[PDB]
Order: sequence, then structure tokens, then C-alpha cells
Amino acid sequence: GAYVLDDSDGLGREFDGIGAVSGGGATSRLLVNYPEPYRSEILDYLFKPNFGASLHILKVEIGGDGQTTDGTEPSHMHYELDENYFRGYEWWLMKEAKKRNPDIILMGLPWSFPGWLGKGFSWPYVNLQLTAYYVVRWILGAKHYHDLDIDYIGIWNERPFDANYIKELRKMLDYQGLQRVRIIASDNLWEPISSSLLLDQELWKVVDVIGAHYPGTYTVWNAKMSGKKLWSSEDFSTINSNVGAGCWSRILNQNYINGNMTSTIAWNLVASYYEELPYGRSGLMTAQEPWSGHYVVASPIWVSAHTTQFTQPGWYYLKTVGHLEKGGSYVALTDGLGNLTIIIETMSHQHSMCIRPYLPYYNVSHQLATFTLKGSLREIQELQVWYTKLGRLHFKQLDTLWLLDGSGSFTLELEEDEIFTLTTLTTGRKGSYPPPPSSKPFPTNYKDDFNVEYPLFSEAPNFADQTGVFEYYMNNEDREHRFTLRQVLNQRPITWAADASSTISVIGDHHWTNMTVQCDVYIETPRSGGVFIAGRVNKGGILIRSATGVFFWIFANGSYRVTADLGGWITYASGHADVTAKRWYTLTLGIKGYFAFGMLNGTILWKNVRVKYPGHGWAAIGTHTFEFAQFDNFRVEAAR
Ligand SMILES: *[C@@H]1O[C@H](CO)[C@@H](O[C@@H]2O[C@H](CO)[C@@H](O)[C@H](O)[C@H]2NC(C)=O)[C@H](O)[C@H]1NC(C)=O
Ligand SMILES: *[C@@H]1O[C@H](CO)[C@@H](O[C@@H]2O[C@H](CO)[C@@H](O)[C@H](O)[C@H]2NC(C)=O)[C@H](O)[C@H]1NC(C)=O
Ligand SMILES: *[C@@H]1O[C@H](CO)[C@@H](O[C@@H]2O[C@H](CO)[C@@H](O)[C@H](O)[C@H]2NC(C)=O)[C@H](O)[C@H]1NC(C)=O
Ligand SMILES: *[C@@H]1O[C@H](CO)[C@@H](O)[C@H](O)[C@H]1NC(C)=O
Ligand SMILES: O=C1NC[C@H](CO)[C@H](O)[C@@H]1O
Ligand SMILES: [Ca+2]
Repeated sequence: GAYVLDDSDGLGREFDGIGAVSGGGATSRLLVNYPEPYRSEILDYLFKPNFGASLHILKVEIGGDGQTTDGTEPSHMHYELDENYFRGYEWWLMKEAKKRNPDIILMGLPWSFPGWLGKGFSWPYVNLQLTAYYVVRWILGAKHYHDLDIDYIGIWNERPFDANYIKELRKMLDYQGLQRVRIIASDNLWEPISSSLLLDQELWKVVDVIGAHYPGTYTVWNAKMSGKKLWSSEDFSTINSNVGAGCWSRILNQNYINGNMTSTIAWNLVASYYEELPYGRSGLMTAQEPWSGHYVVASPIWVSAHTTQFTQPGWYYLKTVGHLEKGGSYVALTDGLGNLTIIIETMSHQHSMCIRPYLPYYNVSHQLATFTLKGSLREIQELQVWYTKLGRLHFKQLDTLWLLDGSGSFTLELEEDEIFTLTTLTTGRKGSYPPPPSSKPFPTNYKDDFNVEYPLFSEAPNFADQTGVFEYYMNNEDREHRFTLRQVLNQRPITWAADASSTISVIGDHHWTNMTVQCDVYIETPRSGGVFIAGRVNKGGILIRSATGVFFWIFANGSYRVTADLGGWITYASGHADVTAKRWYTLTLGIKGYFAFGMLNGTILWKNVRVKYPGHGWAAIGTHTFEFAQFDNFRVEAAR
């Protein structure tokens, strides 16, 4: 019936911000080679204040060279004694975010680790000091090379924590003058971190935030008892149609209401990865076509704005928040300066399902809501109004509501799948750029000779590594192949996902079915080394081990194989070939209907080999194991 909003009895918990995740894994892969002005426009919609999603928080993966859901991300230390703070795109992303919002909050978290940290095992807690040293290098690098202050550091994404590691990490941070950096744990479930904090005073002292993943808007008693800030440190992960926006809308409100969570962070920031990779199009917006410049400002952008444009970290929740009588919810916040923001959501069950978890049915129906401002809120008699309807009108500013009544009260008519923001703030704005170019398939003819002397990013565009790491490589001691692409891992990472046994980078249009792929390849390991080119590669990311297609392998022992799978269990053809290590060869692979052929240096090696059909997928390059190899003059012609 009537809902009292008051502050005379005090405030709720401090609000900590809304954010999103770039990483886990390579979710921002295709954003970096967007032409201007589009790339800058995309970033504005994400990070520019009073414009779009206007995010308060940016969380990034600390790359560990392993596969971490939609690709691998390069580490700052591939090997022992190796340090490089200019690989990948998270440095760039954080810097672009900070340019637009100097007050943005920055977080780092590892998914995987380079293999050498394991000292013989696939385990990051073998040498606590070594692993902490690795992580702290990254934070120092952020400051020293990019002028970035990292605000929070996590432990090991959705993986066991080690209490002694967390303590060593704190000691190491302090030792390097990073007392300011806060620790969030354990980016998994509420337990066992929450009970661990109650039982261990020393652990309690060094953990600042309990961050939980996909909590379904609820927390647990031990977490409440801890007295720690509680965050949904990863949520959402749902296709950014209207249903995803509904899910985002509902949990943004009810994570605090039901679970006392004062921050929610969406995976992921922007869908800049091939849509046929796992969890395709699960970003706040979509930007998966750098070749065309086409991007989509999806509904979740404006769902975000309803909170972010009218709240900042450091505001407080009112004690008076809750559910609506006929379904839906409301929250309210103030800044302690006279401002007030009210956020109301009525998302229906059929239009707000998240993937994790799925909620049992709940009813939502039309209703009236009366709000009465008590305490220091009564003195307010003007509120700006912002409105969104899903299923559609987005972030439209309505006529100002007046409370000149003296009643300090007002009433709203609510339907299903709606969002209302009522605020004293006058800075709201539905940011707008002209429409971007229409969607277009990946170019049916495509080439890259990798001839770039001072590349802006460490890897050639559109190549999405799914196991191993591929980089621009300059070799002064060779004129013909001075600038190539090199796979640089020489051992399996401490894995997060199930990385393939072979390295592989995919590129192009997953719809491609008839195609010709050509590349120069160079095997660096004598006797045992091997490389391939491939087409119709149908799976990647977390499922990269499941990839089928047509794979043309050559080996340094003078042999070749044609397989249906990346794992090489299934044979199409095999034989001998004049191939050794440390010599450049040109490979061609043609696939058309039921048949494939392969060429070595322009000369047929095999032809009319029968392959599964119908079938479709990307083109790819790679190496037999985690071994050095180079690639040059890549070309693909394909019919979609
Ligand atoms: C966090 O959780 C809940 C909110 O879901 C709060 O607990 C009580 O909520 C009921 C209504 O749901 C109120 O009538 C009570 O007054 C609340 N408890 C208290 C002590 O005020 C809870 O307060 C929030 N905070 C904590 C520390 O649990
Ligand atoms: C609401 O918030 C705005 C923005 O924070 C407040 O305006 C600021 O007030 C401080 C001092 O309190 C000044 O130093 C800033 O220059 C002001 N900024 C702007 C953009 O006006 C405002 O006082 C708050 N309260 C109300 C009732 O609007
Ligand atoms: C890929 O190539 C196959 C084989 O050439 C094409 O399938 C043939 O298409 C022609 C004309 O469309 C038909 O007359 C044949 O009967 C088809 N053969 C088979 C085995 O299906 C296929 O259409 C091509 N696809 C694309 C997208 O170019
Ligand atoms: C939802 O509530 C309305 C009003 O109480 C009722 O008419 C309707 O049947 C309910 N729907 C379901 C699925 O319970
Ligand atoms: O950490 C994660 N957790 C789950 C996401 C998918 O829902 C994604 O795999 C992400 O990397
Ligand atoms: Ca070259």
C-alpha cells in the first residue's frame, strides 16, 4: 500500500558501486581493432559519466596464459625472469576507462597462472611467496607503466583459496608500499571463506571484502556476522536481449535487498568475442565486428544507467528498502548532501531469468505504490523522473514530479517489466551517437602478413587464442620473415579451464563451410615439433578440447596427418612429407563439400580426402604442443 522512506532512524549499508568484468576470458578481444570514432563511442557508452552505463567499477582478469572461457589472455610473465607490462588489452582498457572517469574503481583477479609458478605442479600454492610476488608485480606494473592505481586484488577465480596465501599476499603488498590496495575473497561461494573469517582473527584482519559469485540475490549468516562488505563480485552472464536486461534490473535491486550486497559486478563488460564461443553475447552491450564498425547498445546499458547515473560509491542505502506488494522491489539512496535517488523495478519471471540460478515462478501484476518521505526527506518537493519499458522504450526522461502538497508523498501506477528512477539529481542524460554501420559478415577474403614494426597491441587483430598465446614477433636476422606471428608458451599453464594439448588461435566467420586457408609456418623444435592450419573449427573457449573440423598437421620428423579433431584421435589421412625443423614451408588447405586437399609449397600433398559434411567453423593455426613456432603471410578465402 504505502511505503515509508525515512532516515531519522539511520541509514543502511554504504553503497560501493556497480561494475563489470573484462576478462575470463578474452571478452574484450575484438574491441581493440575497432576503427575510430566507433571504438571511442563504445567506450563512452561504457565509462563516460552521465552518458551510458556510466560504470563505477572496472574489474579485469590478470592474464595467466591459460584458457579462461572465450580465449586465453597473455601474462606479464610468460617465463621466469620475463617481465612485460604491455601485452594484451586490459592495460589499455583500464586507461581508457580512467580517462573518461578518473574516479573509476579498478580491480584485478587471476583465473590462470603461467606454468613455471607451479614449480613442477599445476598448483599455485606450492610456493606462496612466488605466487604473491607474481601478482604484486602486476599491481606495481599498473602504477609504474600506466599510472594506474589498482583498488582491489582477488585470489583465484572460482577456485580454492589458501589462507596462508592471502596472509602472505597482504604482507607482500605492504612490503612493496601498497598498503592502500584492498583484498577481496574468495570469488567463489560464500563458504568456506565466510566461516574461515569467523574462526581466524588474523585472516579476518586482512580480508576487506567478501566477494561471491552468482549468489541468487542471497547471502548466508556467517557472511552477515563477519561485518565485512559483501559484494556480488560476479553476476549476470546472460544474453543481452530484453530477458538479460530484466535479469540485470532485478538483481541490481535485490542483491542488496535480499542479500545485503552493496556491489554487483556483471560478467561481462562488452561482448567483443565471436558469438559462437561459450556464452555468446553476454556483455552489457555488443561489439563483435571490428571489421565493419557495427556495435549494438543493448538494453542492459540503459538498465545500468537507472542506477549508475544517479548513484556513486560512498552514497548510503536507506534502511527503508524492500519488495512491492504485487511483485517487484524498490531501493533508495542518499549522499548525505540532500540528494535522494529511488530505483523501482517490476521485472516479471518470464522476462528476467538469469542463467545462474533459475528462479521458481513468482507473480507480478499491476499495482499502485504510495511513497511518503519522512525524516530529512520530507523537505524534498521536486524529483526528476526516468523511465524504461522492456519487451520497448529505453531510459526516457519523463515530466518532473512535484510534492508541493506538503504531504511529502506521491503515488505511481506500475505495470510489468518497468524501471523507474526518481532523483533530485539533474545531471541525467541518455547519451547518443549516430547509428554505426550495418552488420556485415567477416570478410570472405582476408589476409595478414603481420608486417608491423611498432604494433599498438601485442597480437595481430581478429586472432582469438583458445590455447597458448600468439604474439607479433620481430626477427632481425631474417629479411623475408622479419615480422611474423609467434606462439610463445613453452609449457602448459596452471590451468583454469581444460586447455587443449595443442595450441590454437581461431579467426573469421563460424558460418564458413567452404574455404581455403594458407599460411607460412616455421617449426622451432627439432625432431619433435609440429604445427597445423585448420578449417571448419566448430568449438572454442571453455570447450576448446571439443573442437572438430579439418586439421592439416606437419611434423619435424618428416610426416603429416589430417584429422577431424584438435585432439588428433580421428584420422582422415596421413603419410610422409619432406618436412624438417627450422625451415619455412607454405601450407594450403582447401575444404569444399565432402572433400579436402592439402598443399605443401604449392604442390599437392593429398587431395579428394573425404571429410564430414555438412560442417562449418572458423579457420585456425596452431602447434602440436606448448612449443615455439612462427607463422607468416596468413590468407583465407571462404564461402559462408
Ligand atoms: C541484511 O539483511 C536483512 C535484509 O534482507 C536485514 O534484516 C532485517 O530485515 C527485516 C525485514 O526483512 C527488518 O525488519 C529488520 O529490521 C532487519 N534487521 C535489523 C537488525 O534491522 C538486515 O538488517 C541487514 N543487515 C544485517 C547485518 O543483516
Ligand atoms: C547533490 O549533489 C550535487 C553534486 O554532488 C551537490 O552539488 C555540489 O555541492 C558541493 C558542495 O556540497 C559543491 O562543492 C559542488 O560544486 C556541487 N556540484 C554541483 C554539480 O552542483 C548538491 O549540493 C547535492 N544536493 C542537492 C540538494 O542537490
Ligand atoms: C560448398 O560446396 C558444396 C560442394 O561444392 C556445395 O554443395 C553443392 O551445391 C551445388 C549448387 O548449390 C549443388 O548442385 C550440389 O549438389 C551440392 N553438393 C553437395 C554435396 O551438397 C555447397 O552449396 C557450397 N556451399 C557454399 C555456402 O558455397
Ligand atoms: C497473479 O495475481 C493475480 C492477482 O492476484 C491473479 O489474478 C493471477 O491469476 C496470478 N497469477 C498466477 C500465475 O498466480
Ligand atoms: O568466472 C566466470 N564464471 C562464469 C562465467 C560464465 O557464466 C565465465 O566463465 C567467467 O569466466
Ligand atoms: Ca611477415
